[PDB]
Amino acid sequence: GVRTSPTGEKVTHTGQVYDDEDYRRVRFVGRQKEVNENFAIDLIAEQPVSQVGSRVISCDGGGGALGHPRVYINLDKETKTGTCGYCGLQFRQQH
Amino acid sequence: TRPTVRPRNDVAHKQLSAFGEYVAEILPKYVQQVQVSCFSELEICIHPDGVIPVLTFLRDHSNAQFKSLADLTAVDIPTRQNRFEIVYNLLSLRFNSRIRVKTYTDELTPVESSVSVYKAANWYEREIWDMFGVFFANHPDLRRILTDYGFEGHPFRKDFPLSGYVELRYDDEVKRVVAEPVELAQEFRKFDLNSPWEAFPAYRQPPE
Amino acid sequence: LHHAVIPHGKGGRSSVSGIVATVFGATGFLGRYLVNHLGRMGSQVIVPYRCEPYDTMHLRPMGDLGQIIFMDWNGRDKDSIRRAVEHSNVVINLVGREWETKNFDFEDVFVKIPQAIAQVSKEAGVEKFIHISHLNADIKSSSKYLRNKAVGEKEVRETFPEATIIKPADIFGREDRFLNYFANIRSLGKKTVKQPVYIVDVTKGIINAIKDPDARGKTFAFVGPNRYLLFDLVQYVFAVAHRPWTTRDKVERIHTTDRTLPHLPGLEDLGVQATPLELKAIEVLRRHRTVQPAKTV
Amino acid sequence: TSVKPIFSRDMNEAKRRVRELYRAWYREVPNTVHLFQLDISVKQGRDKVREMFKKNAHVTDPRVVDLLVIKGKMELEETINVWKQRTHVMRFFHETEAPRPKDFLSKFYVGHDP
Amino acid sequence: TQLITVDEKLDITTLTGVPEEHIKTRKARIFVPARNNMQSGVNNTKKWKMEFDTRERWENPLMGWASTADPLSNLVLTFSTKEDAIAFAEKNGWSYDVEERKVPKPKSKSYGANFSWNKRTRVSTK
Amino acid sequence: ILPGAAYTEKSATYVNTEGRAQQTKVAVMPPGLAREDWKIIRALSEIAGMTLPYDTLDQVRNRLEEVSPNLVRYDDVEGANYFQQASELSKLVNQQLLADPLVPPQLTIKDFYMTDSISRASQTMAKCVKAVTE
Amino acid sequence: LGLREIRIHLCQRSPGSQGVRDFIEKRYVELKKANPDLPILIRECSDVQPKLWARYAFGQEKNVSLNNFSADQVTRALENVLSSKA
Ligand SMILES: NC(=O)C1=CN([C@@H]2O[C@H](COP(=O)(O)OP(=O)(O)OC[C@H]3O[C@@H](n4cnc5c(N)ncnc54)[C@H](OP(=O)(O)O)[C@@H]3O)[C@@H](O)[C@H]2O)C=CC1
Ligand SMILES: [Zn+2]
Repeated sequence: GVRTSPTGEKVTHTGQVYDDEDYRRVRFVGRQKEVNENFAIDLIAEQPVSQVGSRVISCDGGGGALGHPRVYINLDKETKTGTCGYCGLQFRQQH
Repeated sequence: TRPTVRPRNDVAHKQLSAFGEYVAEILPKYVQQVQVSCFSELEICIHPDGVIPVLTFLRDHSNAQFKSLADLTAVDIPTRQNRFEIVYNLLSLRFNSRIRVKTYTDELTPVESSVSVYKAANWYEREIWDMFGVFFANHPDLRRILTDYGFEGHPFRKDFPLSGYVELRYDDEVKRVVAEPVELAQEFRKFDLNSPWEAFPAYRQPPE
Repeated sequence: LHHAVIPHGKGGRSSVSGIVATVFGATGFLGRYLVNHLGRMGSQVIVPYRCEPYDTMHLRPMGDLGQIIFMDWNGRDKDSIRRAVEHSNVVINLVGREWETKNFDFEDVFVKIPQAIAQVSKEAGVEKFIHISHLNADIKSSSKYLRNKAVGEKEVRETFPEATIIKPADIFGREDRFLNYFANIRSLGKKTVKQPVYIVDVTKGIINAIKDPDARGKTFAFVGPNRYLLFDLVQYVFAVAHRPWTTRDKVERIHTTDRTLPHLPGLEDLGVQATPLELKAIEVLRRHRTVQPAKTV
Repeated sequence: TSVKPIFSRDMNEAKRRVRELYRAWYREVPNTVHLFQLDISVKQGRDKVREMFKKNAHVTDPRVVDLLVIKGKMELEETINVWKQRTHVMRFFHETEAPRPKDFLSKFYVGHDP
Repeated sequence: TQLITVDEKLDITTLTGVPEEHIKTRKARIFVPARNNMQSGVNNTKKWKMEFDTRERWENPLMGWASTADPLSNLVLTFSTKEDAIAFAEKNGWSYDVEERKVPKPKSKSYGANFSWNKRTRVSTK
Repeated sequence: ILPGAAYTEKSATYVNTEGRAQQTKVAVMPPGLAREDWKIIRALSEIAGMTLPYDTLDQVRNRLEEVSPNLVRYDDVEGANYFQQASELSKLVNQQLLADPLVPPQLTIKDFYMTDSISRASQTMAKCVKAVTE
Repeated sequence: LGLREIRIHLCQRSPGSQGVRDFIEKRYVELKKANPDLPILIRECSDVQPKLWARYAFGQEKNVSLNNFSADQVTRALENVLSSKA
């Protein structure tokens, strides 16, 4: 989900871009500014919210020992989904 | 406490305590403390006037025969007024044993050089001159051994910074490697790691 | 003033001097010591190079990481000049040849390219522009070097009106073509009077001209502290060197007396004490060794 | 207040050792400028010797000036024996270092240091 | 005899190799560090510390790292008493200043005071 | 405009309402070309040709002891006597009490979060004010 | 050109400040009534010696040690300050 400053410079997933009157763009003159174009904030928002029938769900990120530490997410608020603090996967109690 | 705990060696502890009493009563003129750790190592803390009488004794007594100088060390403890702690590590191949002879000095009091007892010490305490500034009197060739030839200060003192005060770069103007006051592009990040909770209650010091 | 160009540090290698320099002709004798003296303050030096990158390698230990940006350029390509100068706050010109070539005559090197650099530096918004003429630059000069360098000085002045134009007389150093020319000649002695200036003095003059806001639009004359006749100067060179490639335009400049311009400011008006040649001639000419000083005027 | 000496019992023997060390450096300096082929003069190197001796001239402790004579003899021994290169001899002359601001005003201009 | 009497003040500044800029312009601070109020443990408030005045840290133009020119920036010395730290600062010529040890004063605690008959020190919840 | 140091950017004597003089320490340095405040005033006095008799912070604090010596005795409340004499001087001029009731300028938590230039430039304090006003 | 402020430093408990203390308990008030627009800053401190600073025009300051003085000696030094005005 990359965008571009009016100087023609790519803005990172952090949001870093040099100013127009910043001299430090001269390091990319004749070379390239390397950004990653797979923004994680746009990729985790593509994941569908998981409907579950419990009140508390566990999440380890998938893969078991290959994921993150297993945490327990409460789902009592129906205003908001319950997000994994590590992986960002979100859950909703279907009732 | 079988699998994961280090097994205590009581026979060596008893033998090193008895030999420490032996050294403390043969040489009461110089021996200040004698202690044995829980992992069974004997430390003989002496007065610095007795570097040569003690270490010759341990080299030459028929019940000591510490014919090997394993290591010679200084330790800088700045809260002590005699901030440098000179540590001799001796090995008896005859009695299959190790002893530690510790003594003290500050920046201005010379320690007597132990090269006449162990020639092994000839570089080691020379290193103690280079790293700590502890002077050794009657040393054969006392000079720096590890630092650069124009080096100012003694690096293993604890008030000496991790990086120096100067750093080198090649300078094309004078066609020479030059020394300049040190600047780091990234400062060494000091981490305060010590937990605010007591870890070892056996080592608790009494309050004021 | 932008936050990235505020000076920080104590003026060392990892410091920030706030100087973003595009030094054209940084691969020469003057560019070597100028990029050295800039890189030790912590300056962003842009070196545009024409030559093989191998022949620029000696510029690389002169600054901290990312503090020298090497980039291609061409004298007849204004796009590369704009690509080099559009981030700089100072542009120093050091482009020069002692001989004219097949592809670049004295008018290309001294009139076309400095006017191009100064025009593109004017229209890109560069604050400071320093141009290096010669002290003996004259329209009616006997040598084509000094004629084209006077024409190029006039054009640089009329296209960048705030240009600090600097007149060195004759520069000596370890890589010079003044004392090393006399040591490797093994032409004669005439009534030619010269006052040669030392390269570190010229370099400190250029950096103090960058730092001085009064030096904008001025013309400086960098001369040595002692005027020598040419004959006893060359005899002093053969004396220090333990002794008993050329062109006729070079000979015309050797027999050109270094003119006296008292109304132009010098190294002392920038705060540089000019080093006499008897302090540094041994350092220059020690290499030619396999001494009473010369007489001044 | 009763301390163990190093070489000198008081400041008279200590100043004698300082004086012999200055003599030895003064004699050594022309050989140093020759064999290292330094770009300085004998007057300039002897002025640097005098500067390094007069920097420490405020000291009133015999043990401190004993250790200063010891370290000066180590410097001289590393100079007579060619153990230093030209770089180590010329590190006394801070040639590539820019002059520091000395007054209040230029130290105010360049930064935060007192 | 083999002992001399030196009545002078102890000064080793010429021997420690330290440049004069980092002797006569630095302000040593002798202090017991305050307890981190994130935590209730007191094992870091046991000893005396000598730190120095912080100097300029600037942004590295390449990476944004914290570049420094201060060699004494990371130098924290640990002392058992206040007088050891003062003797070590005076020995090295560092101009110092000393904060006194701040202990927590003895509190008066009573669990029964949570349930008084007439005093305001009742708890309304538990 | 003369850019100055803030309280985290200078070692600086402040005195509380009970007379206890205290000192900050330098935590970070002032940003950009900003400087410590009395450094600016002293550099101005050297430009103006009326140079003040101090160069470093200790000499400023010697002057500060000369004007009142309790400003250099840190974490120390000095006792102040002579309430009788100040009260006898206060009985001289009979200023008249107004009819306006005592209203403090801060009545609710709304008026707590922004009082000075650091708090008004804060986004956290702005979130606090926006939270307590809704 | 004229006196601008007076500063009196003293201790609370040292005996050398005693007469200075006896100057303030009796003779300060009719002093301050006589000089209503002159700042006479009394500064007590912990273990300072007594002192009388006079600041004149253009930053000039004179310094009189009031140590161990009686109240009459403090009065005479202060009226020398008030009458001099250098
Ligand atoms: N004594 C002296 O040397 C004096 C010199 N000056 C002037 O000072 C300047 C620098 O002098 P100096 O160091 O001796 O010069 P050099 O001969 O040592 O180097 C000049 C520089 O200009 C570059 N250059 C030359 N011609 C061209 C061209 N046609 N296109 C692109 N780049 C070019 C060279 O690059 P590359 O390496 O690719 O060839 C080199 O980097 C010159 O302008 C000279 O006229 C003035 C007075 C005295
Ligand atoms: Zn998860």
